[PDB]
Amino acid sequence: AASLVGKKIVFVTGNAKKLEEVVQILGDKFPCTLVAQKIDLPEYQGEPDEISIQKCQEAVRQVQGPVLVEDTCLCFNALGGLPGPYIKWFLEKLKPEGLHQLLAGFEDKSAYALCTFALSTPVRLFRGRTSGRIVAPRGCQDFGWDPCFQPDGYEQTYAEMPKAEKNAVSHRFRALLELQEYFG
Amino acid sequence: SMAASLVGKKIVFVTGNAKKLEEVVQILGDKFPCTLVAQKIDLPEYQGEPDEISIQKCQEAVRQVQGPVLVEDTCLCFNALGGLPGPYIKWFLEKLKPEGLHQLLAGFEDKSAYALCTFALSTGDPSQPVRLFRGRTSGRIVAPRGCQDFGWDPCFQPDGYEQTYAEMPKAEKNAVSHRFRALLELQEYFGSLA
Ligand SMILES: O=P(O)(O)OP(=O)(O)OP(=O)(O)OC[C@H]1O[C@@H](n2cnc3c(O)ncnc32)[C@H](O)[C@@H]1O
Ligand SMILES: O=P(O)(O)OP(=O)(O)OP(=O)(O)OC[C@H]1O[C@@H](n2cnc3c(O)ncnc32)[C@H](O)[C@@H]1O
Ligand SMILES: [Mg+2]
Ligand SMILES: [Mg+2]
Repeated sequence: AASLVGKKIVFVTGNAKKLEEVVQILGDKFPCTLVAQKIDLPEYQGEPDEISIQKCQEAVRQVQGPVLVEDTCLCFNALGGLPGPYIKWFLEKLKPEGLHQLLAGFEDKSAYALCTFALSTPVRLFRGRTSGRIVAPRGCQDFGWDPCFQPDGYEQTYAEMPKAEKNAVSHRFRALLELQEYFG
Repeated sequence: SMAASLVGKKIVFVTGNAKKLEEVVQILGDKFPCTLVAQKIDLPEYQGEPDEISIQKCQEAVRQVQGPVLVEDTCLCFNALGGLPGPYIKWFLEKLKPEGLHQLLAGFEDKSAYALCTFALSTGDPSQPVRLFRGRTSGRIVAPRGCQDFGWDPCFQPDGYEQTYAEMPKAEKNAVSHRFRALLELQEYFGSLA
């Protein structure tokens, strides 16, 4: 915790859009300095905690310096929290349009979006979560499942929202707030 | 090649799934030139393609057991969903049950599906390669029929048959299953020899 002050932290992720968000959802005065190195890291099957812990332990082996990773899950309550940690693949095969069709046989259109950051130099996690409902796609297409996730309290999806608004209310925000709050 | 090295020897089928073991032992009769010893370890599986998952699972089994080793992974793949849930079928069965796995295709017209079963065999030496053996049955996902004995069987009706895996007597399932097709490749491999 205190050890990482003013240090360099290699943030490892291939995803340009999430990195771009993570830079923006903080700034001066985040104590450390981040450095993006794109590496396509291989994730395990199971629970987001276990996955994130292991994903981080994998990054440690390859970078060896101080390191940070993250995982995002889109979890449908109708489907016991699935696709959850496998969302990436469902998005690859179905796209947002299809993700809505996936719940066509269920009344419960509700869901939640989970974001789990993992840190190393004993691994520590920082979790953020937003509840909502899965709808027919509305808005821009340039970032994953945003078009079909309508968060609770709002009449527009994450894709429709101006990035500024999303960055204030999102699952990522919730997690990043833990990360920042941990230092000071 | 490794066929020669493993013939007559002990191979450890490392799996946590007993029903799956029960079917392997009833498919391979007294007709197998090697001896199977089940050892229950529940192994972690990577995300990705079926082959690379199988390979890696084996290599993990190799680390924990040290002798010759056999592992396997089963997939249930819906064509409407581009081969999903596929290798992550466990977790969908676990949450949705067969009734739910049907409902999953409710808004999709295409009910066609296939089950893929991959076996992965290693000698024990981690440096030389893992040999793979697939089999795949085709069918469609239907409203659950039969009896909840084994996993997703009630909702899978194979092509050319009018009843589901669960409705079939276990003897008929073992004559036509994805796992039978894969163990055929394993028995093809051995029995190229004498
Ligand atoms: O580079 P890494 O860090 O490994 O990230 P990834 O691309 O593999 O992505 P994940 O493992 O976190 O899986 C989440 C999927 O959901 C998408 N995603 C993640 N966060 C999102 C957000 O806030 N809004 C929309 N889509 C998001 C992203 O495109 C991925 O396909
Ligand atoms: O991998 P191991 O350690 O052997 O045990 P497992 O239960 O994790 O096995 P899988 O990875 O193949 O998971 C596939 C899921 O589908 C089920 N399954 C596997 N073969 C099946 C079959 O032939 N008929 C019905 N269900 C099956 C099984 O119970 C799992 O829930
Ligand atoms: Mg990822
Ligand atoms: Mg398994």
